[PDB]
Amino acid sequence: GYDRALSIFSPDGHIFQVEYALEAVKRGTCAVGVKGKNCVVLGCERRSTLKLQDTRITPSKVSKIDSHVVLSFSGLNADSRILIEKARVEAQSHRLTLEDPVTVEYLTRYVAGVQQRYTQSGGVR
Amino acid sequence: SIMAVTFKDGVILGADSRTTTGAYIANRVTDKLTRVHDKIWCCRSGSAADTQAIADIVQYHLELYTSQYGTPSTETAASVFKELCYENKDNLTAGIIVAGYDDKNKGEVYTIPLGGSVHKLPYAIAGSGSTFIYGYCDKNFRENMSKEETVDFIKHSLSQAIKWDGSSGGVIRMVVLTAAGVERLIFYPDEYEQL
Amino acid sequence: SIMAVTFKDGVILGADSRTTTGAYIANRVTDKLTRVHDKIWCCRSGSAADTQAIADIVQYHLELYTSQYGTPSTETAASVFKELCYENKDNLTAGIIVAGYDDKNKGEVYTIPLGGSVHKLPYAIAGSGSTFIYGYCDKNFRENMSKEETVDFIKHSLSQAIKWDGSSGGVIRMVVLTAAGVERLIFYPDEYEQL
Amino acid sequence: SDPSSINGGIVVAMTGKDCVAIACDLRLGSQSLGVSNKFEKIFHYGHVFLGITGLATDVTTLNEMFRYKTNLYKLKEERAIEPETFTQLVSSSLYERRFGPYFVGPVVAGINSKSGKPFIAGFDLIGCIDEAKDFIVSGTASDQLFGMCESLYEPNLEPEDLFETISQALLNAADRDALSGWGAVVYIIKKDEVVKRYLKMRQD
Amino acid sequence: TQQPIVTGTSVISMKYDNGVIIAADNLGSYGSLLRFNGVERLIPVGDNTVVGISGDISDMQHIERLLKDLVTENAYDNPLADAEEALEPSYIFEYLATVMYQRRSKMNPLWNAIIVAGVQSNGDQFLRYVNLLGVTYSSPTLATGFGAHMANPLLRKVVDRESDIPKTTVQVAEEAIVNAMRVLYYRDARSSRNFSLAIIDKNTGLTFKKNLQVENMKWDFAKDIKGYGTQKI
Amino acid sequence: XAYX
Amino acid sequence: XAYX
Amino acid sequence: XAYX
Amino acid sequence: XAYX
Amino acid sequence: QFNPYGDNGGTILGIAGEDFAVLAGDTRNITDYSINSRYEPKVFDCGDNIVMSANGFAADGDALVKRFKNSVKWYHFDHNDKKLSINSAARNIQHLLYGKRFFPYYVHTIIAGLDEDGKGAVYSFDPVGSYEREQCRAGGAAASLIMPFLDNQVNFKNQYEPGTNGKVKKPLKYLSVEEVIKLVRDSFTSATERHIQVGDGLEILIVTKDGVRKEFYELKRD
Amino acid sequence: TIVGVKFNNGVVIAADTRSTQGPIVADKNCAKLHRISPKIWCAGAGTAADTEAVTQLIGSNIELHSLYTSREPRVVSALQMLKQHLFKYQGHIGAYLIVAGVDPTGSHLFSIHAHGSTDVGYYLSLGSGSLAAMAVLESHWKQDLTKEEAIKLASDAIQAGIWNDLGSGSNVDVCVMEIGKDAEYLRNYLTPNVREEKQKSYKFPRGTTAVLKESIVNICD
Amino acid sequence: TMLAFRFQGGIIVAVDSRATAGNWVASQTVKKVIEINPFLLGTMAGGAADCQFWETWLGSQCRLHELREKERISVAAASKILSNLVYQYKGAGLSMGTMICGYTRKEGPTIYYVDSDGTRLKGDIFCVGSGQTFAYGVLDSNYKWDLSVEDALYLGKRSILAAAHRDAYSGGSVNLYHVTEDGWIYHGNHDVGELFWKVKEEEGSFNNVIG
Amino acid sequence: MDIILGIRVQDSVILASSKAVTRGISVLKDSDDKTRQLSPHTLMSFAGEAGDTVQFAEYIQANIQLYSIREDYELSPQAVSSFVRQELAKSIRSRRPYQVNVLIGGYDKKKNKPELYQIDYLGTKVELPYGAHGYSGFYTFSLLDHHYRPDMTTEEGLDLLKLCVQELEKRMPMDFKGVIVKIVDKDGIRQVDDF
Amino acid sequence: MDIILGIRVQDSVILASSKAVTRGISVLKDSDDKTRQLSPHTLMSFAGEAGDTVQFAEYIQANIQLYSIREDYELSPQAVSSFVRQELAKSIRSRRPYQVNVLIGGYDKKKNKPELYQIDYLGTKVELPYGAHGYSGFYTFSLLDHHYRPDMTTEEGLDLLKLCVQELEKRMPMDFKGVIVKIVDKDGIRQVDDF
Ligand SMILES: [Mg+2]
Ligand SMILES: [Mg+2]
Ligand SMILES: [Mg+2]
Ligand SMILES: [Mg+2]
Ligand SMILES: [Mg+2]
Ligand SMILES: [Mg+2]
Repeated sequence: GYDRALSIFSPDGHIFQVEYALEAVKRGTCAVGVKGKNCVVLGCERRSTLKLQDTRITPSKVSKIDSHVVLSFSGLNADSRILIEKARVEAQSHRLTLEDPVTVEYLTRYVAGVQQRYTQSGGVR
Repeated sequence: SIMAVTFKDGVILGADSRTTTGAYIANRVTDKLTRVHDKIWCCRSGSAADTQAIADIVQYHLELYTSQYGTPSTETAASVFKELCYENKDNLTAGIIVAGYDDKNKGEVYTIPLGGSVHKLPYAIAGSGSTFIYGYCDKNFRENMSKEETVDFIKHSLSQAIKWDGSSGGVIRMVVLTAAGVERLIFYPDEYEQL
Repeated sequence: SIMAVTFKDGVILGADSRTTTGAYIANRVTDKLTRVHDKIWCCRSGSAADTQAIADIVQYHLELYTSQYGTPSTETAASVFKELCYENKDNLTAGIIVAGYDDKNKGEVYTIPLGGSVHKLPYAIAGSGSTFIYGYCDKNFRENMSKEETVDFIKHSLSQAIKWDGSSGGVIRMVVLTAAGVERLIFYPDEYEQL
Repeated sequence: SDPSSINGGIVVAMTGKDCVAIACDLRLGSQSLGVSNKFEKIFHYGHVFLGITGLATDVTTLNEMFRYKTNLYKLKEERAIEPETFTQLVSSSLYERRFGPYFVGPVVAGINSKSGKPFIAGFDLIGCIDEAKDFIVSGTASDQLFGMCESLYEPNLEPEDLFETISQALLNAADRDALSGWGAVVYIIKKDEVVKRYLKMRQD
Repeated sequence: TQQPIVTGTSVISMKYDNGVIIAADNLGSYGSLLRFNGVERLIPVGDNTVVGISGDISDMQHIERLLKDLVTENAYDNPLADAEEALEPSYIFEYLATVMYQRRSKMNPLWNAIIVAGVQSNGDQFLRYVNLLGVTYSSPTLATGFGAHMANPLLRKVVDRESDIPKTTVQVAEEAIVNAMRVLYYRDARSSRNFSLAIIDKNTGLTFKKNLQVENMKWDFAKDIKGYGTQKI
Repeated sequence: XAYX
Repeated sequence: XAYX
Repeated sequence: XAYX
Repeated sequence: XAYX
Repeated sequence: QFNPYGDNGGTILGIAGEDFAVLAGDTRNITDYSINSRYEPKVFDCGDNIVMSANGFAADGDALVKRFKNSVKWYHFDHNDKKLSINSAARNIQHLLYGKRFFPYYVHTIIAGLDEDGKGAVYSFDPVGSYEREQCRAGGAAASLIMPFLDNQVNFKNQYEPGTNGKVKKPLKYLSVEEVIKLVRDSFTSATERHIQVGDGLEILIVTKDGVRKEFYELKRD
Repeated sequence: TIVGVKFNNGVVIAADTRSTQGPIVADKNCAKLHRISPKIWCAGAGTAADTEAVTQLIGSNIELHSLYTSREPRVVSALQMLKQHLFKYQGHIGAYLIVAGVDPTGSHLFSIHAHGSTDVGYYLSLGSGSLAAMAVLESHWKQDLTKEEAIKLASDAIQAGIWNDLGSGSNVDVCVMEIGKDAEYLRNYLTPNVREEKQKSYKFPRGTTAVLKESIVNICD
Repeated sequence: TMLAFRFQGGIIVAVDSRATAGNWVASQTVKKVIEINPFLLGTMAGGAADCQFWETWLGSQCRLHELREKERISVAAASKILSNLVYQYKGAGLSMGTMICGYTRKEGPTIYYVDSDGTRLKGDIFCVGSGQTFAYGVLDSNYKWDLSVEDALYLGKRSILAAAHRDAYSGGSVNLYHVTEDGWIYHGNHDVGELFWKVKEEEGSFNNVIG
Repeated sequence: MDIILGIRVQDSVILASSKAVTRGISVLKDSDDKTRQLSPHTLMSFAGEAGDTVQFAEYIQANIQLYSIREDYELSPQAVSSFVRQELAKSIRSRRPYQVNVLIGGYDKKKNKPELYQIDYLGTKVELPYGAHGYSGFYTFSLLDHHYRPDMTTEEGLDLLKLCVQELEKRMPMDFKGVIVKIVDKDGIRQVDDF
Repeated sequence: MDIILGIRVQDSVILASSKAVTRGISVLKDSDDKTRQLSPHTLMSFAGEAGDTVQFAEYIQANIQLYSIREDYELSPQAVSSFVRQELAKSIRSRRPYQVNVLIGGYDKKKNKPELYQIDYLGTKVELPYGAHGYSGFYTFSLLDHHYRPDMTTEEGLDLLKLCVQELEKRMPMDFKGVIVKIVDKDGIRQVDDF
């Protein structure tokens, strides 16, 4: 198996691969979250250099993880699918063992844990 | 390990003296040569209890035969043994060699295996230790041997049977049946082991 | 019925030619003497398939030994046999006699029973038919026999083993291992039966 | 399906100074289920006492059988049977059923009316006589009773002292057996008076 | 799961004032067939330990190789291999005892009963038993198979407890062993007349005696025994 | 079991 | 399977 | 069971 | 193992 | 077929006092009807004022004691030479035993010592690791003989105050070390009489705050 | 553990006094030395009831035979009757006996197995402790033993069983059957297993046991 | 014998204290209730070791939950950790009959039956063990939702006494527990030795027994 | 067959007996009377092996009826129970034993007392205040231990019996299709039609 | 577990499932719901080995719910049944197979048709107008063969179902403590509270 430590410290105490991953996020289309008194709203930018698009079938920017939790993102679209899939599986796995849907804090903590694991695992960016 | 051998002057019976209950020797000086009549003896192999009960009944039958019809033939003795062994084959584990001396028929040997079949032979071997001396006995047996030759033949034969068979050992008892009468012989380990 | 006998000039292997599937003789001209090396042969008894698979692996091991370290000792050959037989004792039914000729060690015989134990002997007998010639072989075997004496000893011994064992028969194959080289001998029923 | 441990129960007998004691529990069950807390296992034929443990149908059968035999004995002999003689009768009767036996552990107890000697004996289900100076034990807590009797017992106890020793031997043995207990009875036997006491024990 | 094929019978041993004695016959039985008569079942390890093995001979030959290999391994990078860091009986035993219990725990045992007899560096007598189950015990007298039933009773008349060991000489102890070996020849159907005997003394060291024979045997009384009861002739 |  |  |  |  | 288990017989007994605890066991080791050793100890000092015995199949018993002694050693290394409390030792042994739930140690295990309040403590285990603290426990071949006697003499079961109409029980009280050893010796002599696998010798290990003392007594050798 | 030893002018048999049920000692002082006739005694091993029952049955039939023939009973008669009985039951009567005694024919020593096989010998041992006993007999037995030597050898062979065999224990019973003399039965000839003084008396204070009911039992008519 | 029933005033949980090795009485002083946390109880029926070991382990998993999630585990989630564990060992020969009893805000008073063959049931009344039927008999015939805390405690105690009496493999003592919104309360150890005679006299029941 | 109960009260004996006759996965009948009147003041309920139950009940009934005619006198419940026990005690050591459990409820006219006897197929007799056979006991015994009093009326006994049937209908796995209840008192045997 | 029925009518699928959970001689629970909702318009009833049933049902439920979230789309009853069959078809050749029988009642919103699938633990799938698992079929199938019509209403289907439960309550040996009935139609899944 490919073992290479891609995410490593630099003399100044930075992990460049993690910081360069943030640059990919900065390149991504804008996403905004605003929570009101009795609701949360997720707003998402869609770049208009793409005309002749089919908006029926094109992957939507906001994804349902469960019937009560949603996930929007900024950065690499292909990468986001892997986090969404894992989050959706953990959502059903939680319902199966705890007999209760995930809290938003728990689902976040899981997704954040996955992201962290890829910053000190060999062979992965 | 038991055998009976016919020769010029009559017949000789030979046997080891070992009785086993598993790997334990219950009796190392057993007498496996039993007198059913004056000059008709038998070699007992298999269940000690079965062969004992049979030999006792045969001794009774031949004693009653003698009272009415005089001295029975060795063939008659073998027939009585067969009749018990064959008709009770399902409940018996007895391999018996019958050997006797008539004045007309001289020395005779009848072997009765497990089945209860009868086989009249010049010589017979039987018991667990007999398997190891089929080769030796077949190569060395001759008809019309002398007494001393026959004693040596049995002594050497049982010596080997005892050497290889763990179920056989102790002393070699022999019983000589001739016109002269009945002679008991014994041979101790210190003699036969170093043959 | 199989045996290997050391003598003055080296060692001789002997075997019957009978292969049985129950009471049916599948092969009456079987060659049970197998060459694992130029002057190291083995006698196979037990499962034909097991002894065949073992002998093939040993032949491979000694061929690879020869390529690296030159001619292996008879003891080395026996050790390879033992290693296979002992480590796979639960899945094997093989009783093998290993016999070889060195120029230093002359004729040597190693017997490997079912367990996978090794026993170096002056002569060795094995197989179903060996039980009937323990008495004969022990009484007739001498050390430093001539070639002709040793051939007669094996011929007479296997003759008796064949006579009594239903699982043994056909021809008597023999293989002579001396400094002179390797000599194959065969003896047909019409000769050995009437010994 | 072990006949000796379906119904459960125990009997113990002891000797004292010019006296004997025999005691039994009162339980009758069907394995785990307790059915009766009134099932006495000690009977008497004149001055000879018999306790029987094991399969309850055979306990009842043997009581009825020995009552039958001791009644005919008395009519013909014109005297009550003695413990030594009765012991032999029990042994005979059991061995008569050698290859189809009563699944019981009987215990004879009594004083010989002629000699005045205290007598106890135990049997296996096949009739082997176990005579003893000190004590006899029988039942599903025989191991427990052996351990209690062997430690508590001392020779030449007075009836009042002997009562305490046998009572404690039975109770503490019964409380370590699932199939024994549910009440207990103790017979204190003197030459010409017999006291029967029901013990208070835990009912589990 | 095994079944033993070629087997060795009783191994008997006892302690005396200065050391230990161990003995075992030279037979390799193949069931009821007394097949091999030149088998050594006492294997010395150094000059201060003898391992007596009964049971499966193929497994015994494996243990021989392990002990032979143990001596080699101990000598590696060991300047005191023939001095302070020489193999002790206690070390050799614990090794085998470890192996035996591991093999039983893998349901593939070495089908053997082993007695390790020796003398420790401080002069103390070592005698301990281990078998295919990994069961271990020590006693003034130890014996395997029939030896346990027939030898131990005779050897325990000499050394019944610990306090009897200083009172037992090598002459008395050896006599008891040789007597026990005779009794086993009388009564064990898988025994031979020929046996080996080893003495490990804290003064005279290891004395290994080969090609011993059972002698002074009582057979004479056999001549007087007839039939099984009523037979007079 | 007794049983040459 | 065949099996001297 | 009783049974030296 | 013991085992209400 | 190979049977990996055997029965080495013998019997063991643990009693707890106020400021002490005893763990006694006979020194007889047997297989079938043969005596292997008249003196083969099976009650061990494991350190930290813990005494332990694993009676039944000696090979499994020795293996367990060996593993626990090793457990105590590594507890010191990993936790700054901290003393292993009897309650902690008990829980540790549960995990050793249950670690072989599907190929058990064929042993009734007993340990004895002092709790963290200095008071006498006895813990008893089944082969698969179920454990319980008690004042009193017998284990092994003659457990069924001894245990009901202990119930009567230690915990005063079925014993009522004379003249109280069986209404007032005999009051529970701690026994002196002298009184406990009397009960142990009488327990084993009684067990020796009626159990064939019990006899030869009796070895008692007494545990006080001062350490571990031993006492040995002859038993009948038949 | 039961033994039989022949000597100069007769025969001696001996036995231990332990009865077992599994690992439990049922009887610590039972008698395995049985009388068939005044001068024919039997040592019994195996199923305790079977050894007692078969010894009494043959003993009864021997007494009736002795009265019928106006002759002292012979050991070979007891041997023949026992073995034919045991054989008939194909070992299902688990009696292993050492038959010994003196009769007009002389002194005799036989063994009988449950299946109905009989042996002859100068020294015999049967039971679980037979190997411990036979080891002693094979070590110390010789031709032309005296009475006092035979008793010593016999009791020594039983002691081997008591100490080394778990199936045997307690005391040594001996019976000496000498020619021309009355057979002497030595019940508890040796008692080397006396229980040591207990550490404590477990005599309870009176009233310790709780009682629900008291009642006088009527044993009279 | 062990029971656990739901009622007006929370949950009653009562167990016996007898351990059996066949017909051998191993112990009369066994603790068959494990206190997992102030609001969670576990009853142990079946293999003495199987129940003890895995319910102690369950308590470790419940502790790790409230460390990770900063919130006391639900009775449902606690019961399902144990049921999912034993289900992995199904066929291996684990013996476990267990009732997980406790109170939480979201659930209220809840009882979960969990056995070694993987069964997991929510329910108001459960009786488990060799004497389960004897306890059911008394409990069912006297059970009402509107029982007082005093009456409910007694019925639980009396139901065990009933089984302790009849079932040979039940007895020793009764261990009582009450579970409220505030958590569980221990209501003492009751020796059947004294409790039986006390109940017989005061209640006038157990007429089968020689008084 | 399956459920048979019995309760002895002050002045009567009440027997409850299940009405279901099941074979395989089919309830063949739901109105079966599992009882026979032995004499005017003695009733026997039965449960066990199919065929055996009725064959045994009717055989006992015939024998008691024969006794009644011969002596012109009714046997006491105690006497009938002892007779029944002896028949089952014989049965258990027969070639094919009766596999039948019975309750005998009777009113002794001489003593003016109700009597309930529980006898299993082994011939194990006990007199009880309340009895049951099969799995029924495992529920009813503990329930009756609680609620039963010795001085209860017949009406109190029927209510106590209703409590048992309710508990069995709740917790028993099998549908036993209710019970036929019968009362035995000084005035003889009568059936409760509405239960 | 034991009784699970299914009836597909004109516009709905009706599943009846027994409420009894029995272990040994005790009915532990009499209100058990032996069903899981896989999707808004798909219901699966189950019966078989204790533990396996719920473990399998919840595992399927989790997988279908995961699919629904991923694709934001409900799988057709046909698609769900095929998925369930494949899981059981895998299971049967596992080390320890799921011993669970299931009925899958669903309303296909694309076809506007009710669908009933019967799948046993082997993975044997069939679409049926009416289905049952266990001994239930041996009564209901012949009854439905007679009374069932394909164009029946939901109310007619419930009356037809009442006829089945009545027949089972009459002839089934075991008390299954009635049934929970659930209807699957265009408007989703609802439970009948009064049956
Ligand atoms: Mg020999
Ligand atoms: Mg009890
Ligand atoms: Mg003892
Ligand atoms: Mg109870
Ligand atoms: Mg139980
Ligand atoms: Mg199908």
